[PDB]
Amino acid sequence: SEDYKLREAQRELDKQRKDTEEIRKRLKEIQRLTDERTSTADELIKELREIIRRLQEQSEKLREIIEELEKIIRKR
Amino acid sequence: SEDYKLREAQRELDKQRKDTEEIRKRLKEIQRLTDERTSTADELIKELREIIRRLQEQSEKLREIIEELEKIIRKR
Repeated sequence: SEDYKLREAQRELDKQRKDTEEIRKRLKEIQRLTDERTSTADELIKELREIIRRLQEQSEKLREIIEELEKIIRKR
Repeated sequence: SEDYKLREAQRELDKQRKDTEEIRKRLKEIQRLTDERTSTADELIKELREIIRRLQEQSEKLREIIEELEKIIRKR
């Protein structure tokens, strides 16, 4: 069954890789705005708080993958 | 051999669990700075930049673990 779970771990890891890269890109965008001085501090803060939330989510996804891999090792 | 490599992977997963907790703690800290609003967007962006780098590193290590478990499970 570990084969099923390992495939799941792989699929999910590929998804967070892709999701995290999108977050990085958004952060680049925010850096651009900051440098351009086109947004208010409040506006910038709002977008940064959203980045933080997205990263917390990605962190949790990795935690779950780790948990599953440990189950695999302990089972197989 | 395999039992050896399984112990290796588990040791690495233990480390990763610790790294995840650190990432989680740092994101909380960064969120708190956002609230104080005693910091610049550049400074906040720098700290988030570092979190992303750390997640990417974690991700690549998990990818490695999965590949080695692939080899074992393939055999099993």
